[PDB]
Amino acid sequence: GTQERVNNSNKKEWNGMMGELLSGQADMIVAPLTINNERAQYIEFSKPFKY
Amino acid sequence: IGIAVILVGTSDEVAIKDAHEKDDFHHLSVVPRVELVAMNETDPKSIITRICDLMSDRKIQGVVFADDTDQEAIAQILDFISAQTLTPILGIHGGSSMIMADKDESSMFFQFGPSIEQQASVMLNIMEEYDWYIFSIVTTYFPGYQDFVNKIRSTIENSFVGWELEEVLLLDMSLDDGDSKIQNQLKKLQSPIILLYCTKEEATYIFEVANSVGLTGYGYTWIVPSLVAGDTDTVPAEFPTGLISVSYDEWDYGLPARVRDGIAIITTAASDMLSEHSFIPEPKSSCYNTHEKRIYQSNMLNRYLINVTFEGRNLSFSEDGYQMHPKLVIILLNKERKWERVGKWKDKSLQMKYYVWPRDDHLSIVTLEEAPFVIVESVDPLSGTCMRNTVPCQKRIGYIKKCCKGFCIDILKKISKSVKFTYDLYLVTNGKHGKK
Amino acid sequence: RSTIENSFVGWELEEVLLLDMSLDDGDSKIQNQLKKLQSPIILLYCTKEEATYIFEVANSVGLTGYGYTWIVPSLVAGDTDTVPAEFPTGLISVSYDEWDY
Amino acid sequence: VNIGAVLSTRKHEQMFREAVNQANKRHGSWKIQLNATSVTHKPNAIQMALSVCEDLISSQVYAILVSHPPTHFTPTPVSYTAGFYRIPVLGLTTRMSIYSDKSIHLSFLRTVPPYSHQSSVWFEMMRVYSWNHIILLVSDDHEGRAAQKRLETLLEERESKAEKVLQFDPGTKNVTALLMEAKELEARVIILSASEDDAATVYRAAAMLNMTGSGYVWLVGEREISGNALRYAPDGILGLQLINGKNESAHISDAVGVVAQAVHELLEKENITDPPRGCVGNTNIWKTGPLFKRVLMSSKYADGVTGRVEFNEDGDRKFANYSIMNLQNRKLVQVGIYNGTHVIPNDRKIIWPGGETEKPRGYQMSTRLKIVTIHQEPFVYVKPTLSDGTCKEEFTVNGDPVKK
Ligand SMILES: *[C@@H]1O[C@H](CO)[C@@H](O)[C@H](O)[C@H]1NC(C)=O
Ligand SMILES: [Mg+2]
Ligand SMILES: [Mg+2]
Ligand SMILES: [Mg+2]
Ligand SMILES: [Mg+2]
Ligand SMILES: [Mg+2]
Repeated sequence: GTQERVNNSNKKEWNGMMGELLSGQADMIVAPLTINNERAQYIEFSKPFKY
Repeated sequence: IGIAVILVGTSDEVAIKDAHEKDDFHHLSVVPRVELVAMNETDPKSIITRICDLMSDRKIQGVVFADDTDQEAIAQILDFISAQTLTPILGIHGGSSMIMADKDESSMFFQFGPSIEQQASVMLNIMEEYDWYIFSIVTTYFPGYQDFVNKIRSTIENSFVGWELEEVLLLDMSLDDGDSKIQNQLKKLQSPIILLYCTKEEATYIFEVANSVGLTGYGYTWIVPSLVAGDTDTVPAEFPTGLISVSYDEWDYGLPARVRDGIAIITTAASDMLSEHSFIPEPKSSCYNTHEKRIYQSNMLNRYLINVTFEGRNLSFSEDGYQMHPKLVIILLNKERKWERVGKWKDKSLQMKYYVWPRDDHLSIVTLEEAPFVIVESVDPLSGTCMRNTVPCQKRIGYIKKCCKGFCIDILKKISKSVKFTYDLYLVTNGKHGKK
Repeated sequence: RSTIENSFVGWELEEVLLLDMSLDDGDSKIQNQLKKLQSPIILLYCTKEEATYIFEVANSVGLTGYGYTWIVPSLVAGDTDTVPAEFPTGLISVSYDEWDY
Repeated sequence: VNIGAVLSTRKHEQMFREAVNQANKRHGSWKIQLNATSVTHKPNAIQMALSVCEDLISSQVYAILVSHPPTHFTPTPVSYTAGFYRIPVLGLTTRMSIYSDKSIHLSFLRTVPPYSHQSSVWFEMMRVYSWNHIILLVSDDHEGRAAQKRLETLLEERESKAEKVLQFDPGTKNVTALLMEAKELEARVIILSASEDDAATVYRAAAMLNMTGSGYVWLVGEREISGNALRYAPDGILGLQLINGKNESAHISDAVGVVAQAVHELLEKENITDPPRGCVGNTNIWKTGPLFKRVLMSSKYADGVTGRVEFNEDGDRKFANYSIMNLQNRKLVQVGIYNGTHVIPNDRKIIWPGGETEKPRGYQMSTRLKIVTIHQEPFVYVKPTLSDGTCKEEFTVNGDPVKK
């Protein structure tokens, strides 16, 4: 998942697991997803289970 | 098709009449029988009576209204009449041209003018043209402020460029003895751009308060919509010099031209109604027997009146009433206080006359591409603006703007930050370093 | 200035104003001069009436709200019993020991 | 001074004249006399505008009162005609919330709150019942948008917004699709705001989808429990009514009193100009509406026949009283009183749609979750399954049942 642009007008949109979670097709993400500032502004992360 | 052109006040009727019989309608089948009427009174009663009688004794489908006053009551009355009689009306000049939101349901009244969102977009484009990213918002308790703020927010976020939007104020101009709160909260502003939005009297009072506080100085810029500017001729003394505003085109768009391009819209729309559906009924009798007069649905012509690509860049009319492709201009207050034009905006295109925006602690600096001391090999990334560690550089001859970085650039940045002076960077044209 | 110069702690002495009140119709000049004030701490030296007039001129630029501190000598604050309404809350002053002496 | 009024019935004109006489007697100390001019509403908007221009403006009426009869009817022509000269207009039977716009309707005041203010009442019902999960079913008209905006602002003030604000196009009976979309929203409290026909169609769709059963809470305004809609209203609907919203005599008396009180204060100053009397060729502002509408808004009546009289910054009735009723056995019964700041229930028992006699939680948590995973070898091994419906069973080095 990352934030990218589109060939149409400049509209922010995610992709991958982040996009699926934001759209609503999924309720939770269970995978090796890193915690960073960019992704922390839209979704909520739990306490890390692996440093 | 009967079309009545009504003029109110003083206008050149001969010029309008001559221009009317100057359009080639061979490509279409309309037969635009145009009737020109001129008056001086603007009283609601006279307007309604004239509209009633003209429709009675004349098979006029569309109506074009012009005025020279500045009363929005005229526009409201025209909208109400159009809604009641189900007859299209087009306001071009004067008060009728003022844009009013939330039109009456099942109304066929359209006006020549932009909306608040378009003006906000123009302001954002102007700010991004000169690399103005730090700004604030100051809006009072007036209708439309919510839409203005929402449009500004929608844009700022949906962008790859970097904006700040330090804070947004409210400034309720109704509390007694509230001047203390207004002055206290106005002192917190620090962004060069304020983007005010209020009425004329409120704008004057706020400008006076800001001048007392300390704003409106050498390093502050104020941009306001067309509402604040109001009448260009009447410039209150409280307006700071160098105030930017976005207005409609009233100098290069004359009344003879404005009256034209509107009759063509009706003729096209009509044709489309007839051609598409093999017919275009126009059954209006005078003003009355709404059940008897307006019994059938006239919404068929609505879908055609909002799409006319004759000459005005598709001349798209929004369902609200405003046009989606207007011709706007930017006006700046000079030393003589005359509201001189600066640039033009059309189809999301900005054509400004100032490449540096001429306005103390400001000076010009000359550089030249060289070893890592100064590097100019950076034009523009996907965002379309300079990077984080680069600075604008106007390469004279053309004035294309590129990005500069390097040892000397970092030294200059640190020196400017420490000594607190502003600079504009441009490259040298003739010669490399210097020789006698 | 002498105390500031002969010290190893920085102060930067942001600004030093000199208001003139003898001339009439000078309110605009005082207001213009007071604009160029941004330090959170301001020291004042004048008489009680002059201090009241200056404070009245203040509260318009916005130098009396939260985030500003005013310290004045005993000259500005005379009879402690009589407190003019123009004096902002939180003002600090230095006085002689006259309650425990 | 001359006071003009547009009333549906002649008897209402008699009541208005009696109220004007009473105001004159109460304020007879001053040397200012108030005259009453009354006109009858007409089916044609153009005819009404012509009449108001002719027999009303020509009399130099300082203010004009309007009362729209239930059976054009809306005061828009009068407001538009008076706005040209900036003459204040006071409406009594008008709550469309369109007139609350300062830019559109200039110099307009109302003696009754608009429908939008109803949203505030709902907020109270969401504070004394622990309802933090709601869904809005407003229409696409101006009234629905205003109500939704007011509710959203109120919720934001509490730092807790709604979840779905799905709307529908007025005049489209089919709402089954939207109801089905909102069915799987893990929410039970439903707030509706639409016309009588829209309310009836929404009720039909909800009943056909079994959405009016136990565990569902429905909140409506005033127009959804009247007329044909009331005939189609499912049992267990919490409606709101205005204590004094249909008796126009009390409103007329209060408006006359307030205008009389304001006029005396208005004339106690200088630079006062009389309103236009010819309205034939003059096209200039009366120069009297300003400083007069503000005085009217700032004029707080001591005590009227329907309660304290106050106006907000937008010029609308303030601090109104509402009656909260519950539909049980096809009979509306009052269950609570909203005194303008709080809601007080009575001794009556509220009958919910399920007849539980207890307020449902109004929010259920789904126990089924959808998980999205990516293919990472150390953390996620993905392998093709067998031909029976499950992949081969495997054991670890210690012979444990590896779970897939
Ligand atoms: C309304 O009821 C509340 C409930 O206690 C009370 O505090 C208040 O005084 C009453 N009146 C008003 C105008 O709120
Ligand atoms: Mg709108
Ligand atoms: Mg944003
Ligand atoms: Mg002109
Ligand atoms: Mg709209
Ligand atoms: Mg002593």
